[PDB]
Amino acid sequence: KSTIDAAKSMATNVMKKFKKSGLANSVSTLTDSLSDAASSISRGSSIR
Amino acid sequence: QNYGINLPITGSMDITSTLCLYYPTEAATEINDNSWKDTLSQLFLTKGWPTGSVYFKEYTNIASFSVDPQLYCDYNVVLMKYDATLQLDMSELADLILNEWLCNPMDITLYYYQQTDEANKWISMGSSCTIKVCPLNTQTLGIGCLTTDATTFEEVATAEKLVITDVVDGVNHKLDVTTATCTIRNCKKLGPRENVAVIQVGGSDILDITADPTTAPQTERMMRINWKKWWQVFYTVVDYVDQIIQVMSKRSRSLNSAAFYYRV
Amino acid sequence: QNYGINLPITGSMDIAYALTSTLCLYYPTEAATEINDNSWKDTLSQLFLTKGWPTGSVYFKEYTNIASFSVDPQLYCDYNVVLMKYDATLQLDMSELADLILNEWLCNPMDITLYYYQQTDEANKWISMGSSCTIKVCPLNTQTLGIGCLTTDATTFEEVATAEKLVITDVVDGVNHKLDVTTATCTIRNCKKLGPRENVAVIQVGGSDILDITADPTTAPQTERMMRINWKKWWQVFYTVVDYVDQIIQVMSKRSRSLNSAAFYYRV
Amino acid sequence: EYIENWNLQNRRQRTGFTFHKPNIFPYSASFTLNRSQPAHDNLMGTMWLNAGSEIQVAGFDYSCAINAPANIQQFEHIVPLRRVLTTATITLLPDAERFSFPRVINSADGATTWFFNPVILRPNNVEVEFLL
Repeated sequence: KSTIDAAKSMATNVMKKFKKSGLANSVSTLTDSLSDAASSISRGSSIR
Repeated sequence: QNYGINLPITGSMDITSTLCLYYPTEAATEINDNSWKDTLSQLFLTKGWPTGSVYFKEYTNIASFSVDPQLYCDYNVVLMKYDATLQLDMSELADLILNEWLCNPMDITLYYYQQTDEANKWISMGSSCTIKVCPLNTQTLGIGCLTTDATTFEEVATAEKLVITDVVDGVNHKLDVTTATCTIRNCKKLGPRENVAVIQVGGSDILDITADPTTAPQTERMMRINWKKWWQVFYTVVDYVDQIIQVMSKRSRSLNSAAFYYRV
Repeated sequence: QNYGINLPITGSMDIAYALTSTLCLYYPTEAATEINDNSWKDTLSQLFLTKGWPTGSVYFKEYTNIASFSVDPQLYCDYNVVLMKYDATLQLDMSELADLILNEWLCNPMDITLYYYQQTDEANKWISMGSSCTIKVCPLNTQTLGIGCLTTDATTFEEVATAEKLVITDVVDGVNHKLDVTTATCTIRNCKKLGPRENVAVIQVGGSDILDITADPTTAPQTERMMRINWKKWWQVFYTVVDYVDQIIQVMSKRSRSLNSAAFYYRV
Repeated sequence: EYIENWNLQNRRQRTGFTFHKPNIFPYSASFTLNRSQPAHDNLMGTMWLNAGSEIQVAGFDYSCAINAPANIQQFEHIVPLRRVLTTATITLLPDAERFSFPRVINSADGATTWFFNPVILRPNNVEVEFLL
């Protein structure tokens, strides 16, 4: 219900902050883990 | 939260920062650059440090660095340029910068004194401090010196910017100082400090952190290295910083846990 | 026979068990100048002969000044002992000489007039040997911009050694640098510290011990291959190091690179 | 019981011999290396003693796996039996009390010995696999 001009890329301005929140880096960490899982056989199962 | 008790902990067998550098002036004098601190800041960034929280402090001489010593910083690496002259001064300086000293003041014009435990010393700092002593019989009478005298005393130190004095204990002594020039605090050592690491440059690791003769307890904090140029030392410092960080721990007094347990 | 393929090896704790080893001794000058004889070598020879060691097996190569001995120390011999005459003013060079000739450095050469470089691990150093080395180094940030030094010329960098014959720099890992020396004077090689060398034993005759081999500040160990004795007449030093030369020999071991089984494992 | 198992191995029925603490493991106290220096300033290997009715294994490294990938060093050790067992109730204690004190041990070729001063950690991802 905020009807004012200069209503800029509220989505993207949101995105600028969202792309640094803990959930994001954690998701990247999760994908990184899943990647690590697919490479290491020449090193033994290092994940408990 | 629950301080002030000594409450046994259980366990099992299944389960920002500040890096802080002090340096002698002659070094930067040999360097002849000025933006250098900024350069080493960039390098500490590259090794993982936040930009704009690392501080370098500058002392003119180790004597000067001895008086009013104050370290307030998460991780202190203190360099010392050796000299075959001040071996006592450097030993007792590393000592004062290795321990936790429970200290109280003194007035040597109105009482006698003593040492009551082997972890007790009399520390003195000032501009030109030169202390004299006279141990006292059980009858409070002087020996080889008289409470009325000030010259038959037994001299123990001389114009040393700092001194760590110790005597045989369980026995009283009347002293001689200049209090509007020097302060002498009665202090008790308690534990080792984890916020300090003393890198000596030049020399052969000669330190002794106890007035105890029988042992020369060498530890993991009194490190040594050689030099031919200063940037050499600083590069060794910055690159090898991680193992040093692993040596020095967070200040066990600092954590909001030691409250009302002789917390700093 | 089966080489270079590291396969496990079965020993046992079940069976107890009931010459060609060549000492190769070096020595400095003022010692000799005080010895005042040209047969001392022969006396040492005959003594070693009586001790159980062949005649013609021991050789004496002499070094003149410590900085002179720093270049090209190819100490090729079955067992090597270096007696260094200590200095209270020349220390760092002794420490780095020990470091070099007691460890094994596998190094590749560089061309600093062209390439940037950067060290890799806490076991990677830059050895620099020759006549008169004057290193010039200039660190860089991530896109090749001078930091405390100007890359548009050469004379504004930060020197780390002057009037040195042999010096081994260690640089902050993970950053590129510009480099200059006079590449007609001395040479720098990028060495990886592969593993300790066991062919050599260095003993010092003079003041207090200073020796450390790790450029690590925290770890300043005292290995066994580093020994120290006092002196006021070099004769007794020689005589004595031959009196206990049995124990010295038992301390060291055969060079783990020339054993006919160290084939395809870095020098054989 | 024993005459009974006799008459059973006569009558072609599944035989059964119950036992308390059987001495089934043969005696062999030997060690194994994965990496060896002729002077032993860099090693990686295992020791194990299997005596009476128990086995004690212990894998050791001098580098504590610092150079190794991802700060992990694996260790394997297998034991086959010459006679299969049944309904075993095994006990498993993580340690090597037998390999916990500084030793001087004879090399494989038989001319010199080597040193051992270990310091104990607790093993992680311990997997015991009873395969048929």
